[PDB]
Amino acid sequence: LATRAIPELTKLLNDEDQVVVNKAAVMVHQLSKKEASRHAIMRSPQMVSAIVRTMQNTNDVETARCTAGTLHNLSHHREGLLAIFKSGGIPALVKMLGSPVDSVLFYAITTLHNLLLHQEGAKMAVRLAGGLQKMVALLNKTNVKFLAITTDCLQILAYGNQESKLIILASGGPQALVNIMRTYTYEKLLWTTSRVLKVLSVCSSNKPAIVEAGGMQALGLHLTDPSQRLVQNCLWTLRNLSDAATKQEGMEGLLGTLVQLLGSDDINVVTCAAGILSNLTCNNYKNKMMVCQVGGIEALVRTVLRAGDREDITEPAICALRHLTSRHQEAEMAQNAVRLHYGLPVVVKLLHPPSHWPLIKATVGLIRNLALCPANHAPLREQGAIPRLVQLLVRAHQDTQQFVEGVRMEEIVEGCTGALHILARDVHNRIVIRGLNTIPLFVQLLYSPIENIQRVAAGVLCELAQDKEAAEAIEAEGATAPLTELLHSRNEGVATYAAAVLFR
Amino acid sequence: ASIPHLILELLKCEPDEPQVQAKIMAYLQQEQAKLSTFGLMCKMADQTLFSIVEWARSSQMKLLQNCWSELLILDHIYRQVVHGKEGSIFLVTGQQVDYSIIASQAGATLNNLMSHAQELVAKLRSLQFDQREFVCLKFLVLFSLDVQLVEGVQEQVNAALLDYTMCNYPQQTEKFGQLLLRLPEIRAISMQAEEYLYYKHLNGDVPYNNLLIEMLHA
Ligand SMILES: CCCCCCCCC/C=C\CCCCC(=O)O[C@@H](COC(=O)CCCCCC/C=C/CCCCCCCCC)COP(=O)(O)OC[C@H](O)CO
Repeated sequence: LATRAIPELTKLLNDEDQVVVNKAAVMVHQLSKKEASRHAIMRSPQMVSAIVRTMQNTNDVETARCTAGTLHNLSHHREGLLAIFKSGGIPALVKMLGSPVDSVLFYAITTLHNLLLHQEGAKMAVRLAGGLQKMVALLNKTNVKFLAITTDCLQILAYGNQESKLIILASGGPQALVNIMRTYTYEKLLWTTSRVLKVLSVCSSNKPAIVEAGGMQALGLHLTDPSQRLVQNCLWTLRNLSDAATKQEGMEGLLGTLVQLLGSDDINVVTCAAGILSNLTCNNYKNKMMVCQVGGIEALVRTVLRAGDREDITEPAICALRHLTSRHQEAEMAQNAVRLHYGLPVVVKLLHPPSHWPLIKATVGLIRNLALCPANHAPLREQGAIPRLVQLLVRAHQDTQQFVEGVRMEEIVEGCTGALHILARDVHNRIVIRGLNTIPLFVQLLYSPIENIQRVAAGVLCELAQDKEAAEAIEAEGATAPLTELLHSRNEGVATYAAAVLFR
Repeated sequence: ASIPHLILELLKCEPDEPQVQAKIMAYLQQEQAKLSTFGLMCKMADQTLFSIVEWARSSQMKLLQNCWSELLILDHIYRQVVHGKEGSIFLVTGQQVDYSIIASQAGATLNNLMSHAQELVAKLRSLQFDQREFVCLKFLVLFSLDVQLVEGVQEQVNAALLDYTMCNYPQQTEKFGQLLLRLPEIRAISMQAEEYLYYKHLNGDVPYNNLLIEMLHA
C-alpha cells in the first residue's frame, strides 16, 4: 500500500500553494509515525529529497515542525540516515538550528545527533554547513535535556579533530561550556559538558581560553559529586589545564579540595590530585602558600608513603613537594614539615632502584630544597643521600660520552651537583663529599658546555674551598686555569662563584 | 566509533594478517627446494620488510631508510603483545620458538636482543596496548622528525592518539606518555639489531640476496 501513498504526497510537496504543500507535510509527518509507511518513505529518494527541500525553504512554523519531525523519525533507521545524508538534509537541519520554535530545535538537533553518531561522512558534512557555530550559539538555551544533546554533538565533532576544536574555540565555546558547569546540576548534562571541555583542554589554543573563562574554579565545584564519571572528566580536564593557570585567583577552594582528594580510596583520583597540585604550585607562590596552609605538605608525604614503588603517584607528589619547598613565604616551614612528618627517609629511599629517571630527577630536586634547611643537613646524611647522589652524578656524567627515559643525563649531572652544592654548607657533609673523591669531577665539570653545569660545579667547589686542605686539593687539580677563564662568563652565577673559588 | 577519524583511516590501510602470513610461509617453503636457521630468518625478515613497504601505500625512500628496522622490531613486538604465549615466541609465519631453544642455540648478543624485546612486550601488555594505538605508532615511527608533510602527519597522529587513549583508557592517567616512551626504546633495540646483523654479514652468515643489508648499507 504505502508505496502508492508516497508518490502522491511527493507531488504535493512540490506544489505552489503553500497550503497544499503545508497539508502534504502534515500528512507525511503522520505517515512516518508508522513502521510500514515510514519504511516506504526512506526507500523513496524523490520523497526524502522533497521533504528536505520543503523544510529548507519554507516559512510556515507548522510545515517546519512536521518536516523536521519526519526526518527525526527516518533518522532511527540505518537507511533513513543514509537517505537524509544523500538527499542533502544535513545543511537544512543545520539551518533549522536557527529556529525560534522549540519543537523544531528538538527535532533538528536529535536528527543531527543520530547522524553524527551512526552515519559516516556526517561529521564533515555538519562542519561544512557551519553546524559548530550554531551549536555553540544554542548553548545559552535553558532546556537542560536539550543542552545535553547539543553538548554531546559538540563532543562527537570535537573528538580527535583539532580543526573542529579550533572552530568551537572561535565561537566562544569555552565560556559557554564553563557557564553550563557553573549553572546546572543535571549529572548527564555536566558529564557531557565535561567531555567537551576534556577534549578541548588538550588543544593549546583552547586551554588558555577555558582557564580564562574561570574553567578551573568551575570544574572545582564538581569534584565531590557522587558520579564517578563526572568526577573523572573534571580531574582529567583540571590536569590538562593546570600547566597554564599561574594567573588565576579564587583558587582557594579548588586547592583545598585537591588536598582532601589526596586521601581518596581511588588510586586514580589520588594520582590526578597530585599532578594538578604539582602543576598549580609550579612557579606560583600564592598556591604554594595556600596548599601549605591546609596541610598540603603533611598530605603529600602521607601520599608518597602510601604509594610505595608506584611512580605514577610518587613522581607527581615529589614534584609538588619540590615546588612547595622553594621560593615563597612559607618555604622554610615546609622544608621542616617534610622531616617532621617522617618524610626524609622515604624521599632518600626513592633515589635507589627500582626508581626510574623521571622520579629520580624530581627527588634530586626535592632533596636540594630540603637541604636549604640546616636541620635536614644531618638527617639527609644519615640516610645516605651523598653516596647515592655522587653515584648518580658519575653515572650520568660518564653517559654524556640523548633522552634516556624522558630525562637528559645532563639534567641528572646538574641536579645532583646542585643538591651537593647545598649539602656542602655543612662541614660534616663536606668531609664526606671530599672522601668520595669528588673534586676531580667538579673540576672536570667546569669545562661542561652547559652554563648551568659550570655554575653548580663552581658552586660546590666554592662551598668546599672554605676549608684549607680542600682549597689546596682543588688547586692541585688544575682548577685555577678553567676557573679564571670563567670569570668572564655571560651569566653572573658562574662568574661570581668562579671568583669565590679563586679567592682561596 | 569511539575512534577518532584519523585512526579509522590508518586502520583502513592495514594488511590482511592471515593472508600475508600464508604468502610468507609459502615463500620460505619453496625456498628449501641449503640454508641455515639464521638464513631462513633472514629470508623471513626480508619478506616481512616487503609487506611493510607495501603497506606503506597510504597518507619515501628517505623515510623507509630511517625506520625499516624500527618498523620490523615494532611489528615483531606487537605480535608478542597480541599472540604471545609465555616462554615462547610467534613469528610472522606462525611458528612457536620456545625461549629454551633461543637460549640453547643462539649466542649472547641475540639472547640480549630477545630479553629487551620481552621487557617491551611486557610493558606494552601492561599498558593494554591495542591495535588503534599500534597503527598510530607505526606512522609516528615512519614519519620521523629526524629525516614538510611530516611535522604535518606527526602533529595530527599525535593529536588523534592522545584523544583516543584519554577517552578509551581513562583509568590510565599516564598511557599516552608511556606509549611515546617506548619509541626511543624501540630505536635503541633497532640499533643493536642492525649492529648484530652487520656482524653476521661480515662473516658470510647472511644469504647472498637480502633487502635488509641493502637498507643497512644505504
Ligand atoms: C626480537 C628482536 C630482534 C632480534 C634480531 C634482529 C636482527 C636480525 C634480523 C634477521 C634474522 C633474525 C635472527 C634470529 C636468530 C637466528 O635466526 O638464529 C639463531 C639460532 O636459532 C634459534 O635461536 C631459533 C630461531 C630464532 C628466531 C628469532 C626471532 C626474531 C626475528 C624477527 C624480529 C624482527 C626483525 C628484526 C629487525 C632489526 C633490523 C635487522 C642463531 O643465533 P646466533 O646468530 O648464532 O647468536 C650468536 C651471537 O649473538 C653472537 O655473539
